[PDB]
Amino acid sequence: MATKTSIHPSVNELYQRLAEDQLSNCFDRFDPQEKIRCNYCELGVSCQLCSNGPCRINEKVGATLGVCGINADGMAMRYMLLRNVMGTSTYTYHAYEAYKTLKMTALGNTPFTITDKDKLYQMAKDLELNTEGKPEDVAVRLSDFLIWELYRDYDEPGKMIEVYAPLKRKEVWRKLGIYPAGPLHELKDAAASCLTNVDGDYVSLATKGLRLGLSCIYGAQIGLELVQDILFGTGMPHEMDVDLGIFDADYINIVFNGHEPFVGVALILAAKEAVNQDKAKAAGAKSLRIYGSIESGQEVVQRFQKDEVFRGLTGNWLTIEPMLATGAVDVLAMDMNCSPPNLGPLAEKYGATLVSVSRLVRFPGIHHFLDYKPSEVREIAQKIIDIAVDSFKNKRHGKITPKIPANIQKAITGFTPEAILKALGGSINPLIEVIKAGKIKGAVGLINCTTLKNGPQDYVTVNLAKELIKRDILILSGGCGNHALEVAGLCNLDAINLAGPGLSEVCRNLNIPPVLSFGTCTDTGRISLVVTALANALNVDTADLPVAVTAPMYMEQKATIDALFALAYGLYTHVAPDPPVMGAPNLVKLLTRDLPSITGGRIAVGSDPVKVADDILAHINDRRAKLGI
Amino acid sequence: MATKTSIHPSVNELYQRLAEDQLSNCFDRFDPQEKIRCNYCELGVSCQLCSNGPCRINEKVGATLGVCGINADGMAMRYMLLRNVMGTSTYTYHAYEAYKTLKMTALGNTPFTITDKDKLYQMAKDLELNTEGKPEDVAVRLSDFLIWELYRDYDEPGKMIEVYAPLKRKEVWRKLGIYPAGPLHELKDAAASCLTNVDGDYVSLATKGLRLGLSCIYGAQIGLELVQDILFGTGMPHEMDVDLGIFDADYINIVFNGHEPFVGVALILAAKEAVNQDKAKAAGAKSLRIYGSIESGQEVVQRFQKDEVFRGLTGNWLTIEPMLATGAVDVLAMDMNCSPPNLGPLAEKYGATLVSVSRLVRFPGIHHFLDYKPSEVREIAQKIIDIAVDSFKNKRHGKITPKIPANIQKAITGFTPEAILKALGGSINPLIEVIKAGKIKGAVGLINCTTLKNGPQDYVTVNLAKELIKRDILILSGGCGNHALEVAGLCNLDAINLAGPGLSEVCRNLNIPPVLSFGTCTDTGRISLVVTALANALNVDTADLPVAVTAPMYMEQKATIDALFALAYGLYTHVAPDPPVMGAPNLVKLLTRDLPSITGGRIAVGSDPVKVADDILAHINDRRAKLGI
Ligand code: SF4
Ligand code: SF4
Ligand code: SF3
Ligand code: SF3
Ligand code: FES
Repeated sequence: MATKTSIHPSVNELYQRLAEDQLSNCFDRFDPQEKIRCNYCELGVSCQLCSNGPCRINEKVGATLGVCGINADGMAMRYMLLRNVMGTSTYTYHAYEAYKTLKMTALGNTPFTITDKDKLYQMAKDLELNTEGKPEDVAVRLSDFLIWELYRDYDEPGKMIEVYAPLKRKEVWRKLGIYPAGPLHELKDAAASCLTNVDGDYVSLATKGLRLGLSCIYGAQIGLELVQDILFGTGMPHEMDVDLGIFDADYINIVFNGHEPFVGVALILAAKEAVNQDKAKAAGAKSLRIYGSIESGQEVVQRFQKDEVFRGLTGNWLTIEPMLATGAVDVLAMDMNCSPPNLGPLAEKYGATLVSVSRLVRFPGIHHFLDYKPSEVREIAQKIIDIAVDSFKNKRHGKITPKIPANIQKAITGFTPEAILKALGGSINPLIEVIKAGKIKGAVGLINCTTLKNGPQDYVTVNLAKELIKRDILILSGGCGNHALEVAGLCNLDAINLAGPGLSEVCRNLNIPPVLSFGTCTDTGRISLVVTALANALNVDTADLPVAVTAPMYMEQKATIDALFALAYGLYTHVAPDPPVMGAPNLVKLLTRDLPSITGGRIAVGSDPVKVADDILAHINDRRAKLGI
Repeated sequence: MATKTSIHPSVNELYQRLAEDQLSNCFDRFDPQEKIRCNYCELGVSCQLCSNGPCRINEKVGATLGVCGINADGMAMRYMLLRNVMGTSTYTYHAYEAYKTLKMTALGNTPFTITDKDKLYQMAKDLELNTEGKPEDVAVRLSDFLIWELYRDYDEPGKMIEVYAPLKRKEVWRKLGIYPAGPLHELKDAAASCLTNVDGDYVSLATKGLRLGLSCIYGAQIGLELVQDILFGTGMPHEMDVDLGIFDADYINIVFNGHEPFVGVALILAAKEAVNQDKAKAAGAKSLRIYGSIESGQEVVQRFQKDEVFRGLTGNWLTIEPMLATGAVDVLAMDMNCSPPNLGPLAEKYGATLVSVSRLVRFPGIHHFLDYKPSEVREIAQKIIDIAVDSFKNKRHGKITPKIPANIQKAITGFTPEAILKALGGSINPLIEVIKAGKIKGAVGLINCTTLKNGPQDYVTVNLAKELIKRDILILSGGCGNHALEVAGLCNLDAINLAGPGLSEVCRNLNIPPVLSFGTCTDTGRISLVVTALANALNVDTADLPVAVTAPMYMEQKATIDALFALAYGLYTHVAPDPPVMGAPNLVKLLTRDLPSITGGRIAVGSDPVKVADDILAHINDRRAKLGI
């Protein structure tokens, strides 16, 4: 058997159960699509945007342009821009909900509280907001200000970008005309540009993609993550359990899955109530447990300890179907992507109950719809617990055979800029010195999804990471790719043994792993805070630093909006598999060859871990040479 | 070469010039695309939204679902929703600019004024705004209120929908859960829903499309059109010259082209200054003239007279390339779609200068970029005039041979709800009387683009309109399909004699044409005002009225968002060519067969003018029978 599966043994074991049970699954669905792949679509040179189409670029038959007159470069970049409107929209949606959650929390309407009050007041001071009165007054003002940043138009100056972006970058952005409006206007402008017979200029469309990336980081991501820190605490390093062996079939098991952590936190709070533990015991369970899945799970493991109630992180999105095949899940509560749309029949077979907790998430076979509102989350969480108790009794316990793989790995989660500074003794200077001395050649932000396109689940990501650390490159990781490295064991102290001589020495001295878990793809803005701090300490631009970004198994456009940001931010940005652009030669030249003279960044490509790592190291060494280190 | 050109002789004559000059053009580019059309994309059963793709549904080879698990129905409806985010974004963009233009006008920083003060105060009263102070003060309050409608979230009640929608519709919408947020939030939510592994439920995606259509009409279109009336007057019927014979090569000819009329109005005002006419004459021209193209042109002909400076409307978007081939254009000033992206080589061959006046519009070979801001529009208009004088002197005069077809048609433009009531003597009741009597069987809103997919330019639109009026169906027209009917002579008093027995009789008595020019696709909201007036007068729901909508040569998603609106509004909605959904059998059943029991509306299909007209008339007659008429 030649099926492309996973690098993880636990997933491979569970794939065997899905196959034995004759259930459809991503791994098996890949090859039928392989058999009929469209080469025009693979290369970005098809278009379906209007009724004169569908169109294809084929010069042999005189189809050099679409009916409307657009060329291959415009066609490919326009569809890229459109798909990235979707990515920006998800981050904007999440930010808005975070800000309404903070406001409603301050008004007393949620089960949450103001946890990191120091961050609240420091952020309010940095943004020149009134800090008089009660903390709850300050939190309302901050929420309203951050909503204003979402809504601000292209002609109203932002404050977040001024506080959180370095001047040398801001100067480049002003020169290029890519200082963004708020993300709601920028995503509306980008979408309008993609309508037929509007923007057909690949350079303009690329520039609009860069603007869109900047609007997403400064106008949505940084604010939402800092607000989530205010609500739930700023992460510090701690030990977490990951992989699918964390499940135990004799407990009531509720799994929260998506990118927004509000329902998951409410569930943990509710499950800690004795009345709910007593319900679980009365139903025949040992107790009631909450688990995190994908990015909502990662948000929680960044800030919360493993305890008797919250048990850790299952894995990334290609683990969801396998997870159901454990026969251990009572409720899967889904808040955003990835919630794959054929989970219904798997939930039926394995005796799990599916609950959507967002109006965004719908697909056949969901059992309950409990759309999130801050003022209702207490009641939503309690309803989910009651559903899970009923499901355990009626569907699963003693009825479904559990087949839980034994694998559990330890990961140190919760790295944040604040945690890095604390490990270094309170300033970034020791890190600068070990980079100057060459103990650490540079650093990579691995900000990534997972996919099957360019290998078994997580194969490229894990092996690239191993090649990078062997070359004395420190990794800061976020996204599904971060979950991969955690499950693969690269985020614990044992992994120091796999790093090169300089990085192993630094890691042992600081007592940190060679891969630092920074959380989600939504934490790209937060990772930029570290890179900005490095540039400022060295008195250089971000494009001058010995760093790079990689999204080596990208899937959806949250990852590519983060890649567009990285390009605007001046960075060498590796992306695999190839985005659908390679049939557009002038667009390829722009992104891979000309952008260094425009933003300083560039796209890099490829899926061979050694070659990709060597190409990243060569970039890092070029930057080092120009710095004289 | 082209197998399909146009029903308009002027366009056919100019196509011959393009072909003899061997310049690329839409007519010729259709044929190569025809040769290689993808059957998957034609049917809506391909997907390019993530890296596990591209995917196709082909059950014969085992590809029943995408890699992610989505089915054909979800796949097709999701791409339809995404494309309609683009449509909604364009209307939202335009509305926001209209509101900022009214506010900046009230503050004294534009060359515009407050023309319809009655409408300003009536709107303010209906929306319960403060009406104290000067008219300018009220205009600022109205502008801010309508911006609030754009921004309103899914959880804050709107006022426009309460004022402008009829009673039973509002009950239906609340029951279905489709009462919308503001269009900015609805379009962001729709886009986020389309990301991989979010919403894969065709019924949910269709419902989201209905909500999005409602948000577009009540949250953007009605406000923007009424604000444009406040700025530039409420249209009343007047005779207008149309078709390409309106050009004269001896004048400096500036053509404005797009959907937003602000630059066009400022150009007309500037061209009336003697300093600019004197400049034109000193350059060797007889004087300086302004002309409207496509929807921006139509907005102006609705509200402005033909005079020595403003000369009328050229035609719809398939006329732009032919227009350049006249060799009579000095500047083509482009503000939105449709600005086809291969005009560059045509402008070069025929001695015209291309100017973009919107940050949305970019494509190769544009000469100048003058992005619109209300406070800069006076300067932008003057710069365009200066560019046009230099272009006439240095590119066109004495260098380019003009070839202007002789064809000029007369059309009565400027019908509005107000003009209809006026024509009836002040009340809608005389129109109800003739409908009840059976002289007018019903009314059709023809809200359409043009395309080459289902015939030569405008063939289906014009012949369908002729067949409808022959069946005693009054037409209210907006969009590129309105421009087609004007050019074909259906909008003047001679066209009365093309109508059937009852409609010709009524039109003769009222001295109106049988096709009433209501403007643009942006005027779908305004057409709903007429249909809502009929529903109220008859005290029946819109789904029970003897009306229908047709978009019979639709192209882009402004038209399909108007169709989704029509469906939500309860109407029989004919669309041709087929939208790309016909390979998704459950989605087809929903839209064509089940929606009558849900919203009251349904999609109808087909491109045969007689069959389409017969099917519309049958629906109208079914409605009539149930009303007792
Ligand atoms: S937008 Fe242009 S390239 Fe795309 S389908 Fe329409 S005519 Fe073809
Ligand atoms: S979203 Fe699903 S159907 Fe579309 S390309 Fe990705 S895997 Fe294929
Ligand atoms: Fe935030 S990273 Fe993109 S793939 Fe779906 S949850 Fe993963
Ligand atoms: Fe407003 S209708 Fe759609 S096609 Fe392009 S201008 Fe026409
Ligand atoms: S599947 Fe239609 S062009 Fe690729």
